Amino acid sequence: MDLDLLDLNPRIIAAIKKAKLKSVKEVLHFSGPDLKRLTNLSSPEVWHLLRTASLHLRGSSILTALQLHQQKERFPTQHQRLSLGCPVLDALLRGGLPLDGITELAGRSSAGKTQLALQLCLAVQFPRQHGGLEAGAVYICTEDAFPHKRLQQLMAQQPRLRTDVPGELLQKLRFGSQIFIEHVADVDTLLECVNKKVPVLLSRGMARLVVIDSVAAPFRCEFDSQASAPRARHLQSLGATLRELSSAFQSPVLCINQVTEAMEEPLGFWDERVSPALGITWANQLLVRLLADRLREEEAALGCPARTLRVLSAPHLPPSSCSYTISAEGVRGTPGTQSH
Amino acid sequence: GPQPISRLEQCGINANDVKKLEEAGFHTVEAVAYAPKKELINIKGISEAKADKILAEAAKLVPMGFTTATEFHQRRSEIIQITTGSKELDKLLQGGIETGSITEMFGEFRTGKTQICHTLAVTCQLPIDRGGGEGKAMYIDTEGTFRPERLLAVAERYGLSGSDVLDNVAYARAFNTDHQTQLLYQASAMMVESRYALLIVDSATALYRTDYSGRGELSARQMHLARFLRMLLRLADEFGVAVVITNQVVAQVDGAAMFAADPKKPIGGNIIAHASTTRLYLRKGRGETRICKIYDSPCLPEAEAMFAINADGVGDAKD
DNA sequence: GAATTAACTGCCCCCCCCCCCCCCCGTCCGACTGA
Ligand SMILES: Nc1ncnc2c1ncn2[C@@H]1O[C@H](COP(=O)(O)OP(=O)(O)OP(=O)(O)O)[C@@H](O)[C@H]1O
Ligand SMILES: Nc1ncnc2c1ncn2[C@@H]1O[C@H](COP(=O)(O)OP(=O)(O)OP(=O)(O)O)[C@@H](O)[C@H]1O
Ligand SMILES: [Ca+2]
Ligand SMILES: [Mg+2]
Ligand SMILES: [Mg+2]
Repeated sequence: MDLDLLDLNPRIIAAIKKAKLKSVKEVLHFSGPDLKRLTNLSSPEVWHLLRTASLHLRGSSILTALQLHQQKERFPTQHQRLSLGCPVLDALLRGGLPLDGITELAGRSSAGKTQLALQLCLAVQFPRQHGGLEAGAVYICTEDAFPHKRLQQLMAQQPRLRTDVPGELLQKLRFGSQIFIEHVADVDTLLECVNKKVPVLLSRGMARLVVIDSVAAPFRCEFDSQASAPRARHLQSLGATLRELSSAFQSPVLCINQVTEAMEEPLGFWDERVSPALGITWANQLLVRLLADRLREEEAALGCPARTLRVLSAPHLPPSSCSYTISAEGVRGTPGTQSH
Repeated sequence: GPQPISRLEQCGINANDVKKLEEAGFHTVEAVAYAPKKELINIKGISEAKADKILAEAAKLVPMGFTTATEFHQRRSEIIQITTGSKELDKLLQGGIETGSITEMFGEFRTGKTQICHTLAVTCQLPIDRGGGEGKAMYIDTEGTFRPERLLAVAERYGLSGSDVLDNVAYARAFNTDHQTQLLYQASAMMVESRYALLIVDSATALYRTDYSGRGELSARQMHLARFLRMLLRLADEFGVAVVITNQVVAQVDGAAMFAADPKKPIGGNIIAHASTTRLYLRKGRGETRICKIYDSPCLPEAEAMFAINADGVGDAKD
């Protein structure tokens, strides 16, 4: 259906037609011996066929790194960033979340993950100059009900938080109508949702941000310590699908994760009391891994809770940390607190 | 790809109205399909008839079936907040205890985790005007600590019929974790026949301390607790009831703690912390007064309040 | 006396800092107090 335009000899295309090969993806799916036995023809013509199919699929532009560096507008994924709404957090993240790959947020309960997720959901609708993407967001609740009251309070207090942006266009922004909420209850339900509903929303352009309220919640209620292989298969499939969608539509994916204690009797966590859940198979699918921690009254006997946001690993970010507080306006980082 | 706003005229609209919608900030069919009706009709010169017409055009043109935050808030804004019987606690919780969510109270020993449950079991039958929920109550017991004479005192305090209150509170006793989980299917069957407004489990994690013991049985215990909490969440979401559970405490016998005022943490690990929505921490006060503190909440700040346990139930500290 | 089999034990190294009280068992008398 598509290999017809390729230059070739009639014998090989007749063999392809007799062998029921549809597109270049199908022929690249099979290997050397498989194609040789299917077409029943010599090796050099198979090599020529593979070369021609590869040249058809790709291999046109010689893209150097100067084209990546200088041409800012040609490759937004390498330069454009999604701001977190607070200058201190953006400085810690050197601009914000990347537009490609998966970003993980992990921590214990009552740490402030949902507040950051809501702030990122609101912050995506700003124009590109103000650190937004001029699009909506998708929220997938996997554990419990969505906090509508807190979202309404944040929307009401939004003019107070965005002090730098002048407020003439703030009233034009319709925050409520550009946020989509979904609910799931099983691992299979979440897989079906990400397979079917999410691409429809991203392709048509309603939203350019995907948030999962708790990826670890469905997986902790089905698989025990003796069923690691099916869980690994499901995690690999979900990660592959999410990465493919994010790369295709240039939409950041933010995943919220839970933690489990060390239970001291590796992966880089030597003296840490808690570690991200879902094992190492899930950790291989991510790009930037964060961690939000709260020191309890033992260290928080000073009057107010102590919250620190830490960077665990990233291809372009040193391991750092800062501090932040949660108020009626949102999440704000404490100035002059970044650690080196 | 997205369908531009320049497609509306083929569906039965003139250039003037589609332009009027275009310069209003909207630029595609997808944006206007989910747009609120009042925000669509608040523009001067826009009639409701053509608004409904263009909404129908978008609905038959735009793939519908997607929930929106404004619709989610304006569709479920009739939630109910049951009063706890104490003005200070109602003020601290901003009206009381919400429905469709799980609220847990944890504390030590003689704190008021059962008196509060009894008071809620009584007050949940009040009319919505008086601060109730206008429904029955379900009490699942695991320690054999249910006293109807405590409900009678509250029913007399609020001027309700003594016999009627004891007829609206279904009771059940659990002897193990399997029985406790199995009772939820019967609860689901019963909640269809009538209308319920509250469900009480006391205590949720009392039996797990002794049914599974040691490091070897930790994983099975955690998974069983997670499945039980998932079933509770499903029930709360489906029937729109208020689920209140109670927890216990365990000591911290290591030297990390330094404030030395008997450090203690709730049991259950991370599953019970993540599953529940609002967590309260009750501690002993001077005399019969008690102090309630918000431990975790998605839309509330941590604070403190003082109440007391009286002959008529949970109330306010006397002067 | 000895070849042969059977039963009990063992697998290991990091925390050296120091605000923090909390709900009374005080021991009891002076005086208030309302009845
Ligand atoms: N005005 C406020 N409104 C809401 N929360 C506030 C406010 N002030 C402080 N907070 C804090 O915000 C926190 C919210 O916790 P949050 O829901 O983010 O926790 P989480 O465990 O990360 O969430 P989830 O389990 O839903 O992922 C509370 O612990 C509360 O102390
Ligand atoms: N009629 C009453 N008048 C005054 N106080 C009362 C009355 N009945 C009970 N109390 C007090 O209320 C408290 C009851 O504690 P409660 O049964 O609520 O504890 P809990 O948290 O459920 O404990 P446990 O962990 O043993 O289940 C006690 O301190 C008791 O003195
Ligand atoms: Ca929670
Ligand atoms: Mg949160
Ligand atoms: Mg009790």
